[PDB]
Amino acid sequence: KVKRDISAFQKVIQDISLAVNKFNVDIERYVGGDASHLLADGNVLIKATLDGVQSLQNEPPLSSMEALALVGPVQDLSNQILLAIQNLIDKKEPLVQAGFGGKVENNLRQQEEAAQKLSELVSTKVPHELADISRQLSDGIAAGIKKGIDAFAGT
Amino acid sequence: DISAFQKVIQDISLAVNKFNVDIERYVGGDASHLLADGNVLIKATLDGVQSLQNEPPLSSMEALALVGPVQDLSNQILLAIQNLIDKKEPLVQAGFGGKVENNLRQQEEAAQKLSELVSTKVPHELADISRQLSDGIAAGIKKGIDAFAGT
Amino acid sequence: KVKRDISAFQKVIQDISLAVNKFNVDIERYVGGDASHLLADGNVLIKATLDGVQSLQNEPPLSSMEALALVGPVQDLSNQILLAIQNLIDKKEPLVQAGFGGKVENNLRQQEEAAQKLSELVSTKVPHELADISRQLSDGIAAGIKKGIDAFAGT
Amino acid sequence: DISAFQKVIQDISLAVNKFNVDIERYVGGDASHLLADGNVLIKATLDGVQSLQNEPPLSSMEALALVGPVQDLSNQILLAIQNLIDKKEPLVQAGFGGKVENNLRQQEEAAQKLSELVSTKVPHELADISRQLSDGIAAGIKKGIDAFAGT
Ligand SMILES: CCCCC/C=C\C/C=C\C/C=C\C/C=C\CCCC(=O)O
Ligand SMILES: CCCCC/C=C\C/C=C\C/C=C\C/C=C\CCCC(=O)O
Ligand SMILES: CCCCC/C=C\C/C=C\C/C=C\C/C=C\CCCC(=O)O
Ligand SMILES: CCCCC/C=C\C/C=C\C/C=C\C/C=C\CCCC(=O)O
Ligand SMILES: CCCCC/C=C\C/C=C\C/C=C\C/C=C\CCCC(=O)O
Ligand SMILES: CCCCC/C=C\C/C=C\C/C=C\C/C=C\CCCC(=O)O
Ligand SMILES: CCCCC/C=C\C/C=C\C/C=C\C/C=C\CCCC(=O)O
Ligand SMILES: CCCCC/C=C\C/C=C\C/C=C\C/C=C\CCCC(=O)O
Repeated sequence: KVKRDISAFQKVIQDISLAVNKFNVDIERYVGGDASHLLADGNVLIKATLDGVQSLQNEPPLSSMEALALVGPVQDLSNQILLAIQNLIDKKEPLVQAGFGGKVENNLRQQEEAAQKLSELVSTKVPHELADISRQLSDGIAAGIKKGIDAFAGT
Repeated sequence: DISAFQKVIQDISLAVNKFNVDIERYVGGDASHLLADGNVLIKATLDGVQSLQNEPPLSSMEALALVGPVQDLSNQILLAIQNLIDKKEPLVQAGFGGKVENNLRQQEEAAQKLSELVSTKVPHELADISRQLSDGIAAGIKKGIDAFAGT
Repeated sequence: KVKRDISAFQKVIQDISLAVNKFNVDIERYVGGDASHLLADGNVLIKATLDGVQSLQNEPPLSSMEALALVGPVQDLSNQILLAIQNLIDKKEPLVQAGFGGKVENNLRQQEEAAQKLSELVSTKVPHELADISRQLSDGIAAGIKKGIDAFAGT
Repeated sequence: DISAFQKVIQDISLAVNKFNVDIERYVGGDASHLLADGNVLIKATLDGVQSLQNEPPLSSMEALALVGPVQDLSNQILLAIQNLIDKKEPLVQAGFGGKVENNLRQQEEAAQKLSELVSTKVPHELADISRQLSDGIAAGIKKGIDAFAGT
């Protein structure tokens, strides 16, 4: 316990990664029909994201060293989120034909709202020396979610 | 066809009643299962928002057919909130007071989204009673938030 | 605009200082009788304190340089709060005789609660290199408020 | 002697009514005076908690004497909350949405302290109605919080 125990931050990353990866597996396996289980995966992901905001609210700021140590796990999580979004977009045809396009749209709008809250929280923990890269990562994920929102809009 | 509304009500009822089963028999110790039950309930609530968002408003006949199930669900939610408050002592002793507070804040936000959406779907003849039931739930959640605050 | 604009933090300090100083002047001028105006001064101080929590919630962390620059204004504010508390305690006799001892006690308990919330907020903004001195300043103010609570307890 | 209760009611009524005067005639522009009005109202509310904390419970006859003034005050608070919501557009255009949201969160916390205290003072014969009025105010504050969230 000499150093910081930044395990709170690592746990949030892992919890979100677990939710993303379950969604991703299910979206890749999906080849048509009822998509309720995908919406439910999305809602476990929203819960993980909002759990993060609450878990980390009262944490002290990250040092440069502490934040640097999280750059790897955060870039990995970005990569995973962006891939999951692409795999979702890839399944637009079966999803829309099954009558789930709107519902997916609506889930994505809730993902966007939750991601924005978590990004905002993160910006209150990162030291200035990592503020630009952290914002870049957050913007990438926001742009990915918007791509998904745009793909399912009007369906 | 109003099966979308009946499915939401049933899914939330499943989750509320499972929570009531577990909280009534909880006397102390680890409460992770109770938080999980609350998570399922938030997910059901959000699934409801996503499901009903683009449904057109209910006719007086369609809404009337939902009155029984809705009123029962209201009563079950009010019971869940009171049961939770009743178990504050063991939950706080177990170190779960802050977790319960945080989960209730998420319940409050999800419920508010669903309530606002419901108010757009109900016909005027049932608007005042629907609002009364929604307000009771919202106020009850807040009373739970008050009970666990600072723990 | 090149540097941080830490004016949000300075405004909170000034707003609290304004409320403290009005209370202090009124407590020193008080020599008996109705003390409702003192309770009202205390409640302007509670508002300033809670306004601070809300104003600063979404700020990014302070750098070492930024936090260092606030050490002076924060020590001055501590000095002012501790003095006000002493001047309040000094007036215990007329306050108690006027029937205001409980009410002062209750006001102080609300000051304590609000100061705890603000201290907690401050701990989420200070970088580690100033975390011990910031905690020491916060503890000093808490100990002062407790001295006042103890003086008016049971009255 | 229940003058302490009458003074609290009058002080909160002064503040609520001043706010109603100002919000009803507000059509846009700087809203700093409206926030000041809200600040006075929070101070009055907290002054009430501090004042009544140690007063013993009300007899049925003492509480009955407060029913008129309390019910009027309830109605004025519900009006203030609706009036505020009605002026969301000019308040948000003026750049005051977040300030209003933050002030309402403080109103909510102050009101919850005072409501909890009141519930300890009211005799049983008026407990259910007192709680109903308190819940309506709490839920109304929350509806204002919802209206200004994210602005
Ligand atoms: C089936 C319905 C759709 C399922 C959802 C589809 C894909 C996953 C979507 C979005 C990713 C959501 C949340 C990512 C969470 C946190 C990163 C942002 C926080 C930050 O930047 O700090
Ligand atoms: C590269 C910055 C270094 C660490 C960032 C700090 C904290 C993040 C740790 C936990 C928060 C949980 C998930 C992060 C969500 C999305 C990626 C972060 C995007 C951002 O950066 O907003
Ligand atoms: C560990 C915490 C778990 C506590 C869970 C117990 C109760 C949760 C309380 C309320 C949420 C229940 C249902 C939400 C669904 C409908 C109400 C909103 C719709 C409306 O009103 O129109
Ligand atoms: C008793 C009058 C209300 C009947 C209106 C009929 C149907 C409402 C439609 C859907 C309800 C769906 C989810 C919310 C379920 C229960 C919470 C109380 C509902 C409310 O009331 O918000
Ligand atoms: C001494 C380190 C620098 C601290 C600066 C950070 C935040 C202070 C600025 C604004 C907050 C407003 C008032 C602070 C109140 C009491 C002194 C700070 C106590 C602490 O230290 O908790
Ligand atoms: C009738 C009673 C009048 C009040 C008595 C006098 C003073 C109240 C004392 C303290 C409350 C004032 C300020 C708290 C502000 C900053 C400290 C934040 C805690 C921290 O950052 O560490
Ligand atoms: C009709 C309710 C019976 C009146 C109870 C008698 C006295 C109330 C006690 C204290 C009054 C002081 C402050 C609160 C004032 C108004 C809000 C509604 C309160 C309520 O409704 O409690
Ligand atoms: C700019 C924001 C200003 C908004 C102000 C408008 C309305 C504020 C609403 C409610 C607070 C008013 C009074 C609190 C009094 C009584 C409730 C507690 C006692 C009880 O219930 O028993």
